[PDB]
Amino acid sequence: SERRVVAHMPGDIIIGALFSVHHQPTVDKVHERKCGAVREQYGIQRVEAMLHTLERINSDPTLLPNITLGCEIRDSCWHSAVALEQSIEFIRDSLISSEKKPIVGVIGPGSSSVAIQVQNLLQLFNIPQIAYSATSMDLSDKTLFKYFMRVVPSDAQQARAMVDIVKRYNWTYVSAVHTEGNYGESGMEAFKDMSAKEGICIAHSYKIYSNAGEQSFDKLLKKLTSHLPKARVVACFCEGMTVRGLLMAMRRLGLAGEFLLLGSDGWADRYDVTDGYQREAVGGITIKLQSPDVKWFDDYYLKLRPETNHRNPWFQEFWQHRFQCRLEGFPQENSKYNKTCNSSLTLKTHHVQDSKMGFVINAIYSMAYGLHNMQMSLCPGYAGLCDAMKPIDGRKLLESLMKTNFTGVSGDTILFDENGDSPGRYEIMNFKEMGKDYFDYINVGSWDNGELKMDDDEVWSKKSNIIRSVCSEPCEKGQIKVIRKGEVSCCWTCTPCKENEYVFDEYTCKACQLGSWPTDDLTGCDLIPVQYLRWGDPEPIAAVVFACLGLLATLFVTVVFIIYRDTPVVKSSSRELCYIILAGICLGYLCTFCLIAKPKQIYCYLQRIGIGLSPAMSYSALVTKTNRIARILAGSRFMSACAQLVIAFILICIQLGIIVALFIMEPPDIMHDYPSIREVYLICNTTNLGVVTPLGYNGLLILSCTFYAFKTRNVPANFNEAKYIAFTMYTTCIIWLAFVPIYFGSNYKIITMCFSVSLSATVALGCMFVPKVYIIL
Amino acid sequence: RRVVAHMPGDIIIGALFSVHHQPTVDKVHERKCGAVREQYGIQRVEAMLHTLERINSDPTLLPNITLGCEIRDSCWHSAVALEQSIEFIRDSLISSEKKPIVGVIGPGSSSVAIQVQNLLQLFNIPQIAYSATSMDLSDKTLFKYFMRVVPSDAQQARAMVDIVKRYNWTYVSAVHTEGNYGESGMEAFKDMSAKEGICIAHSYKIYSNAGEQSFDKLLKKLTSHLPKARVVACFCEGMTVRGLLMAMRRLGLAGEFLLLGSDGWADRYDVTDGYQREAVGGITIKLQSPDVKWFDDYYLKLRPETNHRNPWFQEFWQHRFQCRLEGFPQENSKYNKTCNSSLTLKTHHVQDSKMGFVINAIYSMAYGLHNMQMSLCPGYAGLCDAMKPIDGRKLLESLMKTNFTGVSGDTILFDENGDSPGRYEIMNFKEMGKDYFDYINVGSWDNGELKMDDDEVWSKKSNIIRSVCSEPCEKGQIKVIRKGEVSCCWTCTPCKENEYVFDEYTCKACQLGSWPTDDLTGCDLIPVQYLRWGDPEPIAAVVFACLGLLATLFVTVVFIIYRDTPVVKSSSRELCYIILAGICLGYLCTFCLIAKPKQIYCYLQRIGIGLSPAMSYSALVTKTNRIARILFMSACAQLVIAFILICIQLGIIVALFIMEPPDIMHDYPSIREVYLICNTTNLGVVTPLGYNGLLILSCTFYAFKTRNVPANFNEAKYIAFTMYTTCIIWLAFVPIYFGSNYKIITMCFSVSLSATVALGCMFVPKVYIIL
Amino acid sequence: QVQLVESGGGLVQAGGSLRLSCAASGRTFTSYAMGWFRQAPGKERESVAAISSSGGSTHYADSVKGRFTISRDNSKNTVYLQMNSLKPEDTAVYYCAAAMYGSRWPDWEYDYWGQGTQVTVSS
Amino acid sequence: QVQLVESGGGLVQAGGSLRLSCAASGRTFTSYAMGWFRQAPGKERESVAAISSSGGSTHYADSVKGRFTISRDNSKNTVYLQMNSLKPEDTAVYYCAAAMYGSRWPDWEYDYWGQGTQVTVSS
Ligand SMILES: N#Cc1cccc(C(=O)Nc2cc(-c3ccccc3)nn2-c2ccccc2)c1
Ligand SMILES: N[C@@H](Cn1oc(=O)[nH]c1=O)C(=O)O
Ligand SMILES: N[C@@H](Cn1oc(=O)[nH]c1=O)C(=O)O
Repeated sequence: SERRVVAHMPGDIIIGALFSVHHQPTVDKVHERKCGAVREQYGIQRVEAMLHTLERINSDPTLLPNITLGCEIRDSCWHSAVALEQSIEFIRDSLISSEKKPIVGVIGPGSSSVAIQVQNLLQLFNIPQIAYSATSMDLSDKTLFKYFMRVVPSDAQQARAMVDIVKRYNWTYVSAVHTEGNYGESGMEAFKDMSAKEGICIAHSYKIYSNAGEQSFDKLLKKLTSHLPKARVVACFCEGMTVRGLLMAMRRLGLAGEFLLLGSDGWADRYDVTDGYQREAVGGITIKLQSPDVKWFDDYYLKLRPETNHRNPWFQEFWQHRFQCRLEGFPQENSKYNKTCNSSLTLKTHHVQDSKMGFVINAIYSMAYGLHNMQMSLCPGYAGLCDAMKPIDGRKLLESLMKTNFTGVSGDTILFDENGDSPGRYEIMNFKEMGKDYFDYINVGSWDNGELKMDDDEVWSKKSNIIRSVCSEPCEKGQIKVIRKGEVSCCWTCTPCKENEYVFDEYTCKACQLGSWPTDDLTGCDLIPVQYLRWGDPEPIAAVVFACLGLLATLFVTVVFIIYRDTPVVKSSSRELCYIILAGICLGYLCTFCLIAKPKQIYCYLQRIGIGLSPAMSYSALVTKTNRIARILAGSRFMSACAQLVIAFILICIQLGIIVALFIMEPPDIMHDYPSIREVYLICNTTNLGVVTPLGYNGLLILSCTFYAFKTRNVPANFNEAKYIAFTMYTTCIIWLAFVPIYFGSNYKIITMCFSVSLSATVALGCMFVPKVYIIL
Repeated sequence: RRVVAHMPGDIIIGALFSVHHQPTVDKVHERKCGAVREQYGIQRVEAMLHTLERINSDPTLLPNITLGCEIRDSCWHSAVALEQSIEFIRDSLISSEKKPIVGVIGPGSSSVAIQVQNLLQLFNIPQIAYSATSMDLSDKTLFKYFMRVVPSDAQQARAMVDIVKRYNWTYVSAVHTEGNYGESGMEAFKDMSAKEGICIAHSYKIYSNAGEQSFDKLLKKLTSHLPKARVVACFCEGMTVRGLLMAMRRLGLAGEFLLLGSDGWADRYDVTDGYQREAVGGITIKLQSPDVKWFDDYYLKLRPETNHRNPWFQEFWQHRFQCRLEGFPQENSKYNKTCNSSLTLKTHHVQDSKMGFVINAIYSMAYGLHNMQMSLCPGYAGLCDAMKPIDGRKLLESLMKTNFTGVSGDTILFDENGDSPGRYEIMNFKEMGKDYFDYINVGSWDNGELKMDDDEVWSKKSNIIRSVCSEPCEKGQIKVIRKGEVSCCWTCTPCKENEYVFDEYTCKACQLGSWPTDDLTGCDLIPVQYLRWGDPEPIAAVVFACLGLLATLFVTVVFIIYRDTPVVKSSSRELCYIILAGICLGYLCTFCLIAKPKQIYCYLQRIGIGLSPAMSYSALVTKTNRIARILFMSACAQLVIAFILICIQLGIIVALFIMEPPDIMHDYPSIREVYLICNTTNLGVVTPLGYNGLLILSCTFYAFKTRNVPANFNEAKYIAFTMYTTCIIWLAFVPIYFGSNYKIITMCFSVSLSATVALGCMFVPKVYIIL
Repeated sequence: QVQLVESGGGLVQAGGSLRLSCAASGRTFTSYAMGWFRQAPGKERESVAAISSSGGSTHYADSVKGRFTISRDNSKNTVYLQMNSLKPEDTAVYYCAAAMYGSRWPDWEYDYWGQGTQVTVSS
Repeated sequence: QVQLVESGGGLVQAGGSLRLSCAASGRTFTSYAMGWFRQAPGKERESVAAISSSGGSTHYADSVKGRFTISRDNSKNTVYLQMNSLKPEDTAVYYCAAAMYGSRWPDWEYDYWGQGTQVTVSS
């Protein structure tokens, strides 16, 4: 029912402006639209800045000559309804004229949602609008918001910078919070998308109004602390008032140091949010736009006095609120305060300038040049307003503004892109304690065009960084797999795999094939070396020495028997059988020596033949001698003495043919086998049935030999030598019958073979040659 | 300057209706609308006019007061509706420096109603909506002057979640239209769905103004998500579903996947018109409201030449009948085939499925005005001075307390948030015959209770395949792992035979001595085995001992009976009896060992194997030494010497037994099986056997001397033969015993053979001499 | 409300030509069909010509068919009547009217009327 | 912009009491301090009393101290002046002025002025 106050300045062209002079209405007061208290930087410096900027423009003959600029500043109160009311007041002149002077353009407001609300109304009347701090990502769609321009970039770059910051310090389990509205929602969406792409897990997401009460902030803080101590970092893409409410809640709950909140341009370097709550915000990292101070604004501003300022309707209330005084006789006196107001009070003390101030000034020049450019095209030679540009067209002004390009207050260049945005860069600020009860914001980094550079010795002042926000500790030691419960990728539990399994993938282990073992770091199953060499092994080599002794037993006996042909004992029996048995014993000893060798193909070529040929040939002499002894009348048609030799030759030929057939039935080759996972051995292939068959023939021959010896035992002949031989045959049969079953169950096949063959050869040789040797000696 | 449909009276009520289609891309900056609409555009206007006439003809409701109207066009677009709202408020705006509007009915979309509500609440004008059902419009802190006669979208989300739960579609896709109607509904749907194990493959969004190219990429992505996710939840308007159907016809994907819709596509025949084949089988939910009958009678008698309240009607006649009127002021000569005089509006007539809500909103406003008039000035019949002008706040307070009966006979009343209760219906677009498709009522959702008729959907149990990322593999041993995309998507692998299942996400190995059961839940089995009497191989060995024992009896039979033999008389009978008893004990040793080697039996078994061989061999050494010494002498001395010799063996056995107590032990050779063996140390058997080595060597040493002088017949070389056979048996037993796992049958066979050869070799000459 | 003003009248000899203009205020000109009327002293008023709300189709009375033409212009919100081959019986006052809710011509239910313009033909 | 109107003046006897009302038409009344002026023949216009924008701060001249009273009513946008125990020397014309952007009283910049009313005293 009562109109608000407006700050107006006369001129030929009138430009509107919406500034947040007062705080927004609190809950239980939004319906009446009752604003709060005045503001220092956001409300009262910007009004004076616009007034002085227009005054300076009016004194510039090069820019818009012979034209005067007026203005109307109104209060938006950081609220959508109040700003909508003021915009309706702006457009009421044109609305009535359709059925004072019209507004050609509007500067502001400063928040994204309020800017959208104002733009929706403004675009129907063709009024270009330029913002200076509304950096929402969805305001760049010219299909919906056509008459909107801004001298600042969108918040997509802010989201990218925040993602880079969290990536650099290895934050992987970070909580998130934003504020109601276009700005917070869009920025949090972008941050969530980029974090998901880069592999960062968010514990939970929360939203809250900056107008909420204490209970809401207390509940929010309790929810945030429910995730402690895992999520030690909170990404707060919210406004300054939300951060201040969080700090007040933290003080009320007695929490300090438990969180590291990372903010955005809403809380950039403002001392408003950390006044009286510095201890709750130490160590917080924030990001701000890059904008240096303006000096002539300070020169003009620091000399203003309440009794001589007749342009600002909100200045006496400002003076009283800031200095906590009351002006004695002034018209706008507030009697709430006391102690009156001194005449030596000055505005220089405790002065801090708005951090976006230059941006605002740019938003006032960007419009002006636009008009200038328009005046250079509609009326080329004329100076001043003309009939060709009366009234100013909204579409022509918009198309002239979209083409503008000039130099800013900081020396940079201002020019809009296809979406009506302007480039910019960012600074990374750190809030910390410098002295004793002294806190300040310290510039620690920069971000520009995708490049981030920060100094890490200024943050934390050491290399002991705050414990990184991780849901699970990295426990992959090269033998341990991580597994997921399906809730969050950053949360996992790690368990070992099998000892023979090597870690092929970071999520699973793979087992090696037979004959291969995992390496030191469980990456690569190289082939296990095969151990086959046994020449230097103690057990076989010593046996060879025994065989070597047997070699001497072959050499001495043969030499003595050869040179003793004249002896009747040697001439008593045929020398052919003795030579045959000596050759058989020698070949058996040679096979025993050759058994211990590398499993080459040539070695296994004769190993199968030698194992069976020597016992068969050597014991053929025994059966030949028994047949010759039985051929006599006492032993008993086959009276031929030489028939013994041909029978032995036939037997040897039959044995050789059987051996050759067995060899042809299966060719031998080196075969590698793996009896155990850690045991691999290389031996030439030899089937058990292949070995058994020659043994059966020799056993049958020995059994036939024993029958002949038993019948001939009683017959005395050649110094009772017929009583002998039988003992050797019995011992040979006993040792063979003992060897047959132990061979299958033995774990050292070749060792048992060589020992058995050597023992049989030695026993036969000795037990059959000792009596003749003694007789010769 | 757009046209307006106005009706005079004492009180004027505004209205926003979507007579024309919204502006397309490249025509949105000029705010140039499309073609006329019938159900959403014109039936609404006619119904509001007739409802106002009916109210003005009713003496009970608002007597002596007439009601006017001012109907404008919102075009389903936000900017046009904002312009028309400015047209409403221009009167108050210029009066602050034509009768004012006291209230507004509409619009029908949430994203437009919000801006209309903001501008209207700036001027204290109550607003009642009939089709805006977004959840965020029920916040009276922000939207104070907003009321609606329909429920919110939370119940729609709950119904959709109930349906997808019932049909077990645990892996779906999602799509919604831009604006707070799609966004709020989709976010509520996913928030509810995340708590019942329902996973979303992907979520998309699109404008209703999007072109053909923009609608093709959406279908391409949806196809890329095939064949797993073939159910698509849609919080979309009618135009979005129409664009989806057109896109899938363009790319030829008819019938590839089912789609589930909301009240945006409820029963409207223009959503599936010329594209019925692409939309068969779809399931939609709609608000429950019966058809109003008295509206049809008024509507179906309207003709273009006698209707002087609707210009859009004269455009609509030509648009609908595809003809041009002869000489009317709105001829629109674009068409040919001039309109006939027999064209009725009752052919192919289908009524708007939201007419009762509009009528109820109008009646709610009228009843609120009536109550306000009654309260301010009771005794007057007319516009009293106490209500001149009309206060917006008083009217808003009166409207919140209004309850009455609607056209359907139910009761309409607002809650604390200005909403009104309601229920839902489940439809199913299907094919009834040949080239004939229709929506069929299937089920219902009401106050959390969903009852649906599944016999007329899919007509059988062979319904659509459940849209599932991964098929279940609960085989009892198969273990599941999640790669990291979505918990619904998983892959599973078999476990090891030794391992037993702990849960779905873990696999654990059993401890030693047990094997997993059939269900793999636990592992306690593989009991021990003995096979003392059930093994054929040892049994035969017992026979080898058995008859052998009988043979020993024969050796006792002749020797005890016969003593007249000089060879027997010269030899000591005590030594022969001792060695025979030792042989019998050796034979009985294997019989003791084979059967159940328990703790007590093993103690005797360990002593026995080292007792019988020791004493029998010791006696032989003494006998041979005495003969060699001859070539003291009393037989009593020999017995004492033998007893002293065996006492050493007994002492060694006792000392060994004390060091290692005998007890039952469990042996685990491999994982396959577990056996039981006695606690027999390697040294515990090495030491006693090595004692006989010196004893055996003594006989060999004494044998050489005794061979020189043979007396009393006897056997000289037989002792050497026995020693050689024993040595051969021992040498054969040494490697197999340390290599073979059993080491029992080998020992039994070796000891039986040793006893047999010892008895046979040195006794058969005496038997032959006796015989 | 829409206000109609017609002009262009005068004295024209027989066999000459003339052009009458009718201009309407407001911003809803394109939604109204227009018509011309002729009224002579001692008689009644008769319709002469009419045009639909968006041009396209024009209707003429049988008395003056072939001589008169009617045209619209929505850009500048005015209608024109070009009348040639003047006849001595055409001396009368001309009116310009608008209609929105009519039937087949000449039943149009007009709602706005102009002041009138005298046209006299000299023999 | 506001328009100020005066009422309550006239002719009174000595020792009487009077109430003068100054009414402002137009909103934004609560953001304007108010003051009263008087002018008599042979002298110059001199201020007598003033009140701040929100009330609660009143200033009076030394001549009329203890007799005059200035008060506001922002609900009806009216400022009242009460004179008690009037003297014959107060016969003058009285004006009501609205001030903003001022200094310590009486150094105010009065944007708007009233019509004024005559007050006469008879002994
Ligand atoms: N030279 C020599 C030499 C070297 C080491 C050990 C033995 C030895 O004691 N043999 C033996 C003799 C008897 C035996 C049985 C009954 C009656 C008489 C004797 N049984 N055994 C036997 C030994 C090991 C496993 C199984 C059985 C002899
Ligand atoms: N970029 C912010 C602007 N802003 O928000 C604050 O809280 N301070 C401030 O400057 C927005 O888009 O609204
Ligand atoms: N509840 C919908 C209303 N609606 O949307 C359509 O497409 N048809 C229809 O009735 C909304 O709030 O927008």
